[PDB]
Amino acid sequence: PISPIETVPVKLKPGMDGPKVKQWPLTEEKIKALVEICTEMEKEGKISKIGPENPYNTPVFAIKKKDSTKWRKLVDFRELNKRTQDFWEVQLGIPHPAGLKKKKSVTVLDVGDAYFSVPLDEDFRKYTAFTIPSINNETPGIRYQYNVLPQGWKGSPAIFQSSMTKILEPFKKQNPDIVIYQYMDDLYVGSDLEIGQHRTKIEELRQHLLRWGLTTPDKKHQKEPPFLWMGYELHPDKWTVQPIVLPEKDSWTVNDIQKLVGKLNWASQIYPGIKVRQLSKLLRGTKALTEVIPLTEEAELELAENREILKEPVHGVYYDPSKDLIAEIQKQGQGQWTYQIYQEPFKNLKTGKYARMRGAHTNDVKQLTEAVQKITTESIVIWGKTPKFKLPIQKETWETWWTEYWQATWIPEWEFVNTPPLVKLWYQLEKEPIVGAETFYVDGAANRETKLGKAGYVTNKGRQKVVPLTNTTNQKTELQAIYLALQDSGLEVNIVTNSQYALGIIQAQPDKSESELVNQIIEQLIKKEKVYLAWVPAH
Amino acid sequence: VKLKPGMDGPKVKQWPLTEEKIKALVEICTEMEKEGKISKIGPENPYNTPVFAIKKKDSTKWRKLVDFRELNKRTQDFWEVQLGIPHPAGLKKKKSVTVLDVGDAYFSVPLDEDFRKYTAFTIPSINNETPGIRYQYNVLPQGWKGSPAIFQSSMTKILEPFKKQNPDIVIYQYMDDLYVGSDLEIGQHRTKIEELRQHLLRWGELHPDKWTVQPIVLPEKDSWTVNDIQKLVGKLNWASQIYPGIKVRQLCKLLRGTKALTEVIPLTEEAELELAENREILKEPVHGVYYDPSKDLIAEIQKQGQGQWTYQIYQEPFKNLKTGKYARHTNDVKQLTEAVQKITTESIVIWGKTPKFKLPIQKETWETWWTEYWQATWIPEWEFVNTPPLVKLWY
DNA sequence: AATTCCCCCCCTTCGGTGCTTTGCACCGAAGGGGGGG
Ligand SMILES: Nc1ncnc2c1ncn2[C@H]1C[C@H](O)[C@@H](COP(=O)(O)OP(=O)(O)OP(=O)(O)O)O1
Ligand SMILES: [Mg+2]
Ligand SMILES: [Mg+2]
Repeated sequence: PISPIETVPVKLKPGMDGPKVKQWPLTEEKIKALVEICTEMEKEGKISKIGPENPYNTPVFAIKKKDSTKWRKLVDFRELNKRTQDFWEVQLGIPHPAGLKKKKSVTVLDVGDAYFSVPLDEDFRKYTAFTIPSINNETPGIRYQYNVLPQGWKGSPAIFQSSMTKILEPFKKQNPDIVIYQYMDDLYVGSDLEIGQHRTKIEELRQHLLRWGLTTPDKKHQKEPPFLWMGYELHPDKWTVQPIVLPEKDSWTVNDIQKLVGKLNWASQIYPGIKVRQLSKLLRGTKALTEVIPLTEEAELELAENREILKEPVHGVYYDPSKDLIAEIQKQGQGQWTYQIYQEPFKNLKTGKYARMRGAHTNDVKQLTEAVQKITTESIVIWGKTPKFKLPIQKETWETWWTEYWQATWIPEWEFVNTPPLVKLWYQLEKEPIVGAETFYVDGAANRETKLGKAGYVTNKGRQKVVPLTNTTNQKTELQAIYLALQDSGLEVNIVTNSQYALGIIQAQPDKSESELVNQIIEQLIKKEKVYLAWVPAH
Repeated sequence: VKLKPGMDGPKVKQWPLTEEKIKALVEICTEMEKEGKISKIGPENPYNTPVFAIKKKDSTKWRKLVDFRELNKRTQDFWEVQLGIPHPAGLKKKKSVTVLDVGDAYFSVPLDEDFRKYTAFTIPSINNETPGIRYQYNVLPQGWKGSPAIFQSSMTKILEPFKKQNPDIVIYQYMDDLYVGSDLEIGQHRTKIEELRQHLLRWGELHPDKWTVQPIVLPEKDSWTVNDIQKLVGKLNWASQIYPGIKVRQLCKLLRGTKALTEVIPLTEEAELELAENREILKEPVHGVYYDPSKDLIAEIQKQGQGQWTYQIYQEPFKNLKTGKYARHTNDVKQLTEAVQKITTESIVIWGKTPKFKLPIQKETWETWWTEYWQATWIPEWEFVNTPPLVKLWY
């Protein structure tokens, strides 16, 4: 039935009227389904007939629920959404099974007809008017309006979530020994008090919900493991995701690659070692969503490794508050990192990957710090405590970087682990000039109006070299000058330049770059054993 | 109370919180709702501000802090009786400006009914088990810039009962903290203030004399290399912007030869004269560094290593109002967080308004940890700089 | 043809911002996808 919970007052944006959109021509089977739904909806008081006193309208349509044979009635409240008052959403995230503690008895419940059990504000009911089209196509049409929360309205999800919390508040307050996870109308209930006493406490919850309008049918109420909860497969001692199936097609389109990347990102949370870097770059120039895209034999390689990983069955474990959170990080190359959070060895609470590339110039140490930051904030959400890290970087390497970087960087309590792919700074700029080596006074400048310039060095020994070049800016000329100096040098070299754009790039100690010109400079700065860079005003 | 003309309310999201912070924050709000200071609201209120627990040093208890920075900027200029009644000269001078907590005074005056919507905040949940619990303030909140001004009539009336029997002491109020300075010994300055706390029970230490620094003295050397002279002209061309008139003409004409960086080149008479004279120009601050209240303060921070920092408070580029250094080597965000707090306290005592920080840190690193080592009550408005500075021009 | 709504995530793209050496680096919002209800 309809719950007696007080309705949430809602307003329209100032100076805005209700929508007047027209109904689309629906097909036969959707019209018949809509008339059936609207007839029983009207009998229970969820919708009310209207007439010529209401000038508003909005198209309606239906889709099919996961469990088919049942239709979900939706309203395209797109014009009303632009005029409705703004809301503040209270759902701040998604619960994770890795954050679940071990409970002896567990029960999962689903509220039937969630939205249609919460009343809608009486002053707002006029704007929700719609019109089920003529059965077939000849009669005038029956106009209704919503007395409950409509499906498709921007305010419905926030109103229901607040209403459900108020309904559950009396029960949780008087039963503080029972954990209740609520996501919309999904209810996960688990505790001690073995199944004999657990079911008795569950019937008290269902009776409490029924008194407050909401009904939980026995078809959606699970009593024995495994429990299908929020896409997972909770077991008494472990949890796994619900099965993930990847397409096996041979002609891949842009949309198909996008679908595959999304599923692998979803699967890369309990399955370790998933990489999507080579698959993702296939979308870096595409325009249409239905063009066939070939696989570059590197995306084929990644899709073969990912398919092998997903073939074996993996599972997670439950959080133990009386133990320590440990997170290991591994470098996968090409700016890819993986991590696993565990409390006992070889028993993962959670897994994941980090592959974002921030900035046009970066190195391994900067990326590893970014990976640690992402894990730290993710761990705070799920467990409320930061984990102990096991980074593949030596303490000396980290100590040298953070005492010389111009920014402030920190990593929480961590321990070095000797996983072969170690993180290391590749070169190091000296702090004083080299005695016994040549000095290069190298810089060139281009023109702002013709787009060409020159770049070369002058040495203290008298040698020099110049090369004109076009289609390059003033900044690009300077980088080509420094690169050129490292070219025509020995093993020890002192470089003096008259602009700071190249200095900021080079002192940052990158090992990879999104610009080609910086990349060979890195290949040159690694060969030399001692390099010193000095800046001088342009005079 | 009213909002700034043609504006709206805060709409900032709430960042995740530690379990200990969440557990303490919920308990604080549970005991706060029983008193009427906050009340539960729904999602129909479109405004929100962040919140976190800020347990202070030598307190062993948690304190609720609400980020009201965005609300303060959109709130119509709120007058103490005209703006802020004290502009204390002698607070920046005396000996011992003590900072004490007002804290619970605001939780007596209810807030205007129509303005209560803007002071909305959400308490998160661990592993998102329940939707966030929303609250709004009924009493004056802590952190709002208009909150001290409403209590001013109830604040300026508890000064005379003490400030009239202790005249020369200048008491300054900024947000929920009271600054009071006395040129008394630690034995006296502590006893009298102790009664001030007792005079503020039923009636419901910074030293601004070591503040000056501002040095740019050049290094002294007998054997000068071409690289060293290169490091001087570069340092004395930027310095020609801070101090107009710095003369290096003949300190560069000896750099016209393209020899090595390790050559020991002697200085001519003109170069020695110019180098010696330019020290004198560096002994006097730039003439005409005016402070006008209609502009905003900007405070850069630079990292110098070994736990040493440096800052410059200025309203106009290359017109510095106060340049200083901060000293101590295992936590970097902890040091930077403490440096920000000291700079803000200094700016309040001198000019009365918090500056705009340009933090030398990656953006994402800041929120993850700044709430951990923070111990103040106000929050300065800050922005981040993604650019490596020049060689050490302040070290 | 599709036509809906809120939340989290990832990946790519484009316009605004700041310093400017008027190009180049950062960043946030909007498109696609995954998952949940
Ligand atoms: N596609 C959707 N569009 C809009 N709202 C939706 C959609 N899917 C789910 N919701 C919202 C409205 C539902 O009332 C609420 C709960 O989801 P769900 O249980 O699937 O629906 P329901 O409770 O109406 O059906 P049932 O009676 O079968 O449980 O989530
Ligand atoms: Mg369901
Ligand atoms: Mg349901």
